[PDB]
Amino acid sequence: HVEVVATITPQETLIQKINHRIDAIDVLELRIDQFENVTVDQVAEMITKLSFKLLVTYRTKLQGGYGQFTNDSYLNLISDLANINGIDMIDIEWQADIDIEKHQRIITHLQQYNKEVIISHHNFESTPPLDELQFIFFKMQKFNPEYVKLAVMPHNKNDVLNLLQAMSTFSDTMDCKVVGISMSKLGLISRTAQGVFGGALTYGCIGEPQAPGQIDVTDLKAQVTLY
Amino acid sequence: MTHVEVVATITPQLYETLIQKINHRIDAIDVLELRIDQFENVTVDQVAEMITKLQDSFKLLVTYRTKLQGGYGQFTNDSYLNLISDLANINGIDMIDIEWQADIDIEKHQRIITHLQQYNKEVIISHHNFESTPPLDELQFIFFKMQKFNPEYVKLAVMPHNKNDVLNLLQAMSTFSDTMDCKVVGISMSKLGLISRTAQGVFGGALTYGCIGEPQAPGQIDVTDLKAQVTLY
Repeated sequence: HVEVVATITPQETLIQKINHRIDAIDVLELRIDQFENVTVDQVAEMITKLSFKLLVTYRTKLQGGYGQFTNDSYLNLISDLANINGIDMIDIEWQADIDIEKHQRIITHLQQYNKEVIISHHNFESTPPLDELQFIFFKMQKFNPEYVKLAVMPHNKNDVLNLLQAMSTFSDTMDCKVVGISMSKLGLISRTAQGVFGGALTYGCIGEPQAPGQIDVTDLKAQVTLY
Repeated sequence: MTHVEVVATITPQLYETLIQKINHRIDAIDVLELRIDQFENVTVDQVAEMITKLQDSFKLLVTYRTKLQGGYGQFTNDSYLNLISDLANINGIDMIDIEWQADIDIEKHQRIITHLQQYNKEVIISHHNFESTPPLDELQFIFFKMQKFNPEYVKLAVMPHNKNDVLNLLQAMSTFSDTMDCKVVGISMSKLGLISRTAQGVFGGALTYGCIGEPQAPGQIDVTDLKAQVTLY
């Protein structure tokens, strides 16, 4: 079934709002890229301050995030994140010009620490043709991660169906979990009916949308319950 | 977002709660669909009395669904077309539903449709397949032939067996929407196809069907919730 993720970007009242939606949350995603000079120590201090799996995500500015870290400092942060026991899922970004081996090295390491890995790719500018979508999913699942995630910006209805078709076909073949997101309200359907098409994770918000098209996890939960 | 119209399907008998249930949902109903195939020997006079018995807040759609298309209507193909054709004399009707299928007398069908339209009636040509969902190309072809009669709406309901069947139905309707100068209604039945009913407006659909009490077709939900769903997308 589809798990509902609540995306947060902290730095108490937020704990007030979380426990409020505790029944709508299967996964809490602690975005950390919004802190300057983040350390695993700081992260670990935040987590210990928090029924749902815990996902830790560092989104590079080069992918819609606010994170300003080199490929090396970023990669090492991902690897170090593995030490925190309270972390169940870690998000590592993908991009063709990536140092494959190194990535595969960092991923196997995270899994060695029993962390669920989510290889992700974002494109806030447009939605690649179906074949390219299916392809990007392919490259990302080559590192045999727990989840493959692909968020893309639609410009028309077909961009939405294409994202849906790609994820659907994928969930029908691969032994890997898939996460497809067509951003904006135009793509809201990808978020609410994610389970219908084989999707394993759907992201909502805890107040204000953390990404284009997200709705409150309380509503998102109600929706996922319908389909 | 979107401008889809929510339709409420009812299948009453010749003979109050109902009329009250309808008024309790007046803000969720853009169109009231009065099915009439559930009437043994239903007559145009009987229907007209029911229509009068029903407001000004919504359009009136009368639909005789033949058994060969998942309905209860057992009327011959001739008693059918004469019934469909005589529904034009009823002033209270805004929309009429006429069925389409491969083995149709094209000429005869066009005559009835032109007739209904000349009587100021919007026509909804529909096709139902409760068995499966033809391939994408097939779906599009079905929409292509139905719009050949130049109705106000083309409606195609199919039964999915997988995710692709749902995507094809959605694709066919969306492509029809970007090109044809005619309103389309695409429905992928059962729970598997529910997304087609709720996000109907996102992909070009003009109508989405719901119920007041129990589902009148596989996949329907209350019009109040459907209304809320259409408002969300």
